[PDB]
Amino acid sequence: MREIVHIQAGQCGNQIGAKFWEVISDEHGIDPTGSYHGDSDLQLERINVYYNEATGNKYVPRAILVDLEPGTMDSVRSGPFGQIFRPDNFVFGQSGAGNNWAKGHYTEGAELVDSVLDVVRKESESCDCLQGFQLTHSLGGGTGSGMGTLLISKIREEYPDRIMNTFSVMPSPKVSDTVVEPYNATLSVHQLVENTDETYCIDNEALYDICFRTLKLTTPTYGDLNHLVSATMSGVTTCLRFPGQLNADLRKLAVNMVPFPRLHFFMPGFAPLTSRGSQQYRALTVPELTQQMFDSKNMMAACDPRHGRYLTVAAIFRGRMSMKEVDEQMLNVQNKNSSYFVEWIPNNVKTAVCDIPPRGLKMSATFIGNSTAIQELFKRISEQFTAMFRRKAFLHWYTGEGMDEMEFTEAESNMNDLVSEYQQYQDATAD
Amino acid sequence: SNCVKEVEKLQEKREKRRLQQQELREKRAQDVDATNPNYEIMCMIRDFRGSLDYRPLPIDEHRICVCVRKRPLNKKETQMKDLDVITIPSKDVVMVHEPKQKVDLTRYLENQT
Amino acid sequence: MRECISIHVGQAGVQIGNACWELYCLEHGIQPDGQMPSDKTDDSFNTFFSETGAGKHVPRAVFVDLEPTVIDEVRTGTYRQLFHPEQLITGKEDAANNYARGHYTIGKEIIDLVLDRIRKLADQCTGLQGFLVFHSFGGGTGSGFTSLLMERLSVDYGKKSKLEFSIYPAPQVSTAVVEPYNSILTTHTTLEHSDCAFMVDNEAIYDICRRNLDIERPTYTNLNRLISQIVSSITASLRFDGALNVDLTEFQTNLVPYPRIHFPLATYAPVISAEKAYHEQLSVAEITNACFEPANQMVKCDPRHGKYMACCLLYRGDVVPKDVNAAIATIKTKRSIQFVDWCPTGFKVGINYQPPTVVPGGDLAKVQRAVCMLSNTTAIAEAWARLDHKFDLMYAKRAFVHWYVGEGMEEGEFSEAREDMAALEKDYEEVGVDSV
Ligand SMILES: Nc1nc2c(ncn2[C@@H]2O[C@H](COP(=O)(O)OP(=O)(O)OP(=O)(O)O)[C@@H](O)[C@H]2O)c(=O)[nH]1
Ligand SMILES: Nc1nc2c(ncn2[C@@H]2O[C@H](COP(=O)(O)OP(=O)(O)O)[C@@H](O)[C@H]2O)c(=O)[nH]1
Ligand SMILES: [Mg+2]
Ligand SMILES: [Mg+2]
Repeated sequence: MREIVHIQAGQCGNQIGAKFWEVISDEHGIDPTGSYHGDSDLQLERINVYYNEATGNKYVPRAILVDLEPGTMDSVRSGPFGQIFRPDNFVFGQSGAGNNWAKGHYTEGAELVDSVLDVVRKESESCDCLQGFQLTHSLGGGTGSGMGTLLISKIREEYPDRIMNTFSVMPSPKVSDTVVEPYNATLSVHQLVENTDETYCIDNEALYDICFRTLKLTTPTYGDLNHLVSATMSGVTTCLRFPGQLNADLRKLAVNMVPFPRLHFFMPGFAPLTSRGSQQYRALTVPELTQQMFDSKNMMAACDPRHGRYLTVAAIFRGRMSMKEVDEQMLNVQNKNSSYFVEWIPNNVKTAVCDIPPRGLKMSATFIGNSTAIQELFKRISEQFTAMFRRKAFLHWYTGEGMDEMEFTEAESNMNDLVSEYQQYQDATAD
Repeated sequence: SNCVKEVEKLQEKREKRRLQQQELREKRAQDVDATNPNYEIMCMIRDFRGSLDYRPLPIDEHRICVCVRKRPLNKKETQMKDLDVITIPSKDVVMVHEPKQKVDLTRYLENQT
Repeated sequence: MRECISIHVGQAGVQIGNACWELYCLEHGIQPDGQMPSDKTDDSFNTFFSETGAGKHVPRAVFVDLEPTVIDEVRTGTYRQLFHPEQLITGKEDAANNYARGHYTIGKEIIDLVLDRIRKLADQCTGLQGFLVFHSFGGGTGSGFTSLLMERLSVDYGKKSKLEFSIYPAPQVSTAVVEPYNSILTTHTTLEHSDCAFMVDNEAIYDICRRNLDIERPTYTNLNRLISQIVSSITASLRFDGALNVDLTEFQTNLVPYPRIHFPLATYAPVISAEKAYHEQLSVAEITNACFEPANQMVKCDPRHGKYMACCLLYRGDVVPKDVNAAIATIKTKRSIQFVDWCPTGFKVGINYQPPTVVPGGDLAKVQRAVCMLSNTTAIAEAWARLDHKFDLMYAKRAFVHWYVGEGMEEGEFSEAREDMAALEKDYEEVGVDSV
């Protein structure tokens, strides 16, 4: 178990992917040209996980950038770190997507996917022991959602002995690029249920909340949300990016966090809630960290855990701090709200500690949660969707691209079923 | 040996059943005559056409002997697979199967008699 | 690029086309000779214009009229040098307010070079989006040859988009009695092809230049200039590219909920006399208020007694996103604006940052910030029923049919096209029902 091959698709997926590579490239100590300049060896103990090793003391992101827009890659290259990417790993088309899933998954997308697969195979042949594949995309768009789900299918079928990992982002009525976001999202979930082992659900609406209310940014621009996404992703991958027995690789972490085949939808949690370029007049303690990162105000999905019981939790504390204080505080949070945890999974709340804290932050608290509260997300979509699917509105923009009306009902049904599954396992007892 | 799962099993078994009630159409929406852009319209007519014609004809007094003839399709309409949309079950009834489409693309049949 | 191609048919479509490319050259900054000071001989405007060799920036437009008197003004006017001459295609005998002479007798012999020339434009491009067709619903040329021309463009260019700019006829400047017939016909044949048809009530334009410009008998000139300004608002989101404007094909998707329901009522914000001077600029909130008054509307109808299915606002000039959001708050609940139970009541906004350049001596008072709303409302069906009445008296007695049949067409095509019209009206009904 070693290398992770990374992919990013769509406008949103490529933007937030760029920002994520900025983050971890700054943590580990990598410059926009690719040389290593850090002042710690722990940074390079597990550096191969996300980096090809190139001649000339360089470091290349083992990543693959996919879009059907032209201009997104332009915004990448002339971006800050756009020099480091091995140019053969750029793959993009010229048609566009139009926030149309069907276009991304059957037509204009299918005329580029084999060319993506050849670059994926070029990075997987120079691998030694490939772990799995990490994916980021939008679910409300056309490129990342459609072509993304396509890639997930063909890659998980080309190597089914490896891991499939996705960071999907939601449609938000408070952001809303279009009004077929429910459809795109619905189908993409229908794929993600049977296709992926892990899905870190970022909710665009939740991020609009955390920006407008907690951070008080009155007109949230897209980059504003992409900062919260970047922080979340940097945190959850700490287990994989630094020496740690707990959650050393994708397979381990997945086996610890996933007790049921379908239910692999994780509510992430970050603390403290930080704006861009803001001072820390009084950096948080340990009790304050643990108290916030389980509070609903710090959640990446627009859901309340005071309504849903956690099945598993992977908590990660970054920055040097008292380990005894950590264990104690975690015990506190667990057995003070034990009526909000499943007891039929003993010791289900694992915790790993890191020493190099995030950029600028002295201490942080990154939280992954397999919650039965995540259904509050689906039931939003599965309502948003149904309202339009009843009189079959906006269907000609997909059936006109060559799909089947039953492919939608398989999706809505599969989703309502995933929610009934979540509630079912919520009402579980010790009999 | 628990419950709760049982209510989830009842689910998991039905989802597969639904899958077969979809994987039935597909390889059974193939078979022999199974194409041409009017495939849905044809399957509509076929599920019509037969399975019918219990009632027969008691008319009125006219001022003109009005009669109608239907000719069969020829090589041109068959090679480029056109569809037959006229039927006559009794020597007294001309049926047209006007292929209509609602606003929402649902194909239906206006059965003028 | 992501190119487009404009097409202008008939007296109306050609004259309004000249006003449109007039305004295009003014806003984007080109002189009648086709030269631009700023360009390097791949930008947001290189979708509507192509660069030649000597920086002689030349449109991507084909002009057609069956009687060359209306296009000869192009080759005599200030823009005679502007055009590649091969795409100013003309006939000889005008269609004479007869649809059938467009669709069958006269158009057949010219369509093939029309499309070899449109072809000659299409091979210039690297990734063409769709065609913009400008014509009138009335005159024979613009109805017939557009119905056929689209019937052909769907063969040669199936994957591409097709946007109509349509001119509903006003009785005041109507040059024929048989305008309903032509309109119903070209709508019937053009429907299954066209993707989105922006309709222009000439009656409404006349009333606009009666109220806000205070012209007693406005010429065809005034009307073409006004309509041109609105079209420039619509296309502006295609011809510019800030980080705050999206493609017209991006939110074309949200305007058309059903294949046959693709007629968005438009609405244009500040319309004030440059003569009647002394004027305070309007806030974003005030023009967003005006975007809902049937005065500042494009088609003669009443959306207050009708339901909405979408809404777009294309702002141009000085507009901050927060100004838009606040105005949208003031409008949202404070008015009786209704959506169908199957549609999110959301707005998407295209903020374009170029101001609205009006015309030298053009009685449009220049302004700093403007908005053009595209509302797909069910009350637009009014404009169809105003047709089918003026029709269903004449066709009740088959008066005037003998001409159209006398140039090739059958009768049953009339009963069919009309029946299809009534079907469309009942579809604009079926949109309004709910559920439980
Ligand atoms: N807004 C506007 N409408 C026009 C103009 N010219 C004609 N129309 C409208 O078009 C209708 C008559 O059709 P025309 O476009 O004049 O006729 P045509 O397209 O040249 O076809 P032919 O006359 O047969 O050559 C009338 O009802 C007018 O209202 C124009 O310049 N501006
Ligand atoms: N966080 C974030 N979300 C975005 C961004 N851009 C778009 N989105 C969301 O993603 C969806 C649009 O998907 P997009 O990637 O733009 O379409 P695509 O190019 O076809 O993949 C919408 O629901 C938006 O709310 C962004 O920069 N950041
Ligand atoms: Mg895109
Ligand atoms: Mg003419």
